[PDB]
Amino acid sequence: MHTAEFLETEPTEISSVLAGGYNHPLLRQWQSERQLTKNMLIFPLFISD
Amino acid sequence: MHTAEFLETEPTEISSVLAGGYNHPLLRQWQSERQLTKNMLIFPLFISD
Repeated sequence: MHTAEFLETEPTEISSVLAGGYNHPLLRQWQSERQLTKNMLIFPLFISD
Repeated sequence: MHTAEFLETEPTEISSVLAGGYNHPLLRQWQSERQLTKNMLIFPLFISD
């Protein structure tokens, strides 16, 4: 039988672990360096004669 | 009479003119690198036993 092979691993390095920063919906907002707001919006108008 | 003295001046240097960036209420918002939103707020709670 082909069976699922698991290699021997070393303890987790703290430097590898990023996941604590984005495991919740609010965190995915915290991770933004700038949030979209209404006043950032500029709407083009094409004015006819 | 003491009168108001005005020194002879040279034409404006373009490098001196910052004012075009903040002469309207919306611009003072444009000039912010980050705007305050509700989700940035964290409120402390002091829980009694």
